[PDB]
Amino acid sequence: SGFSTEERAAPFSLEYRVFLKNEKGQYISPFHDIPIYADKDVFHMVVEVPRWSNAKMEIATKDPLNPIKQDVKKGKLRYVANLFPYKGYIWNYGAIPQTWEDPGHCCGDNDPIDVCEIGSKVCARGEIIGVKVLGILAMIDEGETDWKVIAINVDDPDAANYNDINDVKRLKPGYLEATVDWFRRYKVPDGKPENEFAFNAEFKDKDFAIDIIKSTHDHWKALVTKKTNGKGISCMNTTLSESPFKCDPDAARAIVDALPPPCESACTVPTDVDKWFHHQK
Amino acid sequence: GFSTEERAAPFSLEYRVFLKNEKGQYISPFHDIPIYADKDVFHMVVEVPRWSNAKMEIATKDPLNPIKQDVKKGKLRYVANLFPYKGYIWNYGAIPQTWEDPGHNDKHTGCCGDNDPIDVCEIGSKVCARGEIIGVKVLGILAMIDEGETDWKVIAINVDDPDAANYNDINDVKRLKPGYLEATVDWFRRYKVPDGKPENEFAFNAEFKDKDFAIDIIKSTHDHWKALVTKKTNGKGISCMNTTLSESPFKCDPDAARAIVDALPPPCESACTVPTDVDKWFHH
Repeated sequence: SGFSTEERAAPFSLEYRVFLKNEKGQYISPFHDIPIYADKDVFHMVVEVPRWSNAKMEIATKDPLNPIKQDVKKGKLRYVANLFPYKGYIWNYGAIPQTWEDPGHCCGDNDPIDVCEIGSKVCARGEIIGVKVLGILAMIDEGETDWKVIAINVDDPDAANYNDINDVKRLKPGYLEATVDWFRRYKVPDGKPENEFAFNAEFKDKDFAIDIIKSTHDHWKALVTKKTNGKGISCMNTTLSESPFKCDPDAARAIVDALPPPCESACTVPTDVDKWFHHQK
Repeated sequence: GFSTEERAAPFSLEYRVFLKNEKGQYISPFHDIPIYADKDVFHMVVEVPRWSNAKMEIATKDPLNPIKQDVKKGKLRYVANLFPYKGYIWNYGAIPQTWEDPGHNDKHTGCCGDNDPIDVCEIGSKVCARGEIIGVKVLGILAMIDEGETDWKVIAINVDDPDAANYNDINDVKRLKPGYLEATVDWFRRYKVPDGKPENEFAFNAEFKDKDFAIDIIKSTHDHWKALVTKKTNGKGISCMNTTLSESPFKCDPDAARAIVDALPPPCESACTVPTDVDKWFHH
């Protein structure tokens, strides 16, 4: 185990918020307060969306304590289209904490580095896991570059057999190809055009991914130590001791409890979240 | 319209779903639902909702033919997730009052019958509930060869689906839902490969015959079913007990249906756990 969750309000409502708590029950920012490494050569990944889900959940980069909230497009909650034949998110999508794609130094998502866990277990939202990195894919998302790290849950029974991109090409054939297809097309059902890829849409190996993750971690270091412009990101955190933005545990308590309490009945998700979507090809 | 009486805990070994008509009297989904819902619209009993993994189906040999979970080798059986699909990529079910009479072969295949009602794949957007009764417009048929038997897979669409009007034959599917039929053929070809049995091949070279051919097959199976439910052909255990068919020897009064249902563990409030192995993929 390691971490726990504090949900606030009903899932899929506008005030639904997922906050992360350490072992001691103290609130923490998933974007700042979770050490990038779980053990040597194992990264923490905060899981934003479970595999085969449709809600677009993500770490609120600009809200205090960086809770996981549901993306909003024009006052209406965002869901991801079911791209035929896939059901929504075909991996556990999430972010590696303590990493920042600096929009300066576009070439910048200004979000944590986005991660695709490809193991068999479908993880829960807000669940913190360890992953061994396996590769990276360089997507250009509407004029900004958002890196997609390919990794696997270190506790998956076969995590030993996977150690670089070719093991994915080998033991789960077509997984990378469908990854590329999904990232290329996920914005087309809104009319908006396809997405491009650097390196001619090929997957770069593990060491290249780790170099990029280290780069984003240095960007994050500079960010959370006041050394580079905070550029709109809420940096409030409860653990970083060498940071100006550290705050007392009860500051986090007050920021959470000032929100609607956790709910019991679950909202009914619209029936359009079940429509397919095809392409002619 | 119709209602459901789920009995025992969902996904346990003794879980059974019975169907009730407008008045709460129980009926068999295999005998008592008219094949036609309206003119040229077929009733479909939904056995498994889209993107589910349990293999549920009408118990052809239990009394009143409830929907129960297939059991293969002492363990309740679920369907493996064929990459890139999540389980059933369509509302899978059966057309009632139809029987794939075994021993009787095919002018268009050679082999004999599923010994089930004719199997149906509904392709609308709405993901239907288990035991829910729907109306469908038939649109085509596929002929799978399963172990020396012909397994007919009818392709249809919910007649109440928001765009059900635009669909009237197989080419409308080829046009408005591209890649859907190809993935259908692939899916039926590859399941149970994660359980070792090899792939399945198809008559007509894995092609879909259009609607008139499908309706020929469906009317054929309905005639076989008539023969079954009027004792004209021996069922070999297929339960013909029913509460409405007036031309039937095996019809039984509503308190018989009451007694056969109430003789089961009552409805549940907790839920059994579906394994995380139901979430494992399977590739290539």
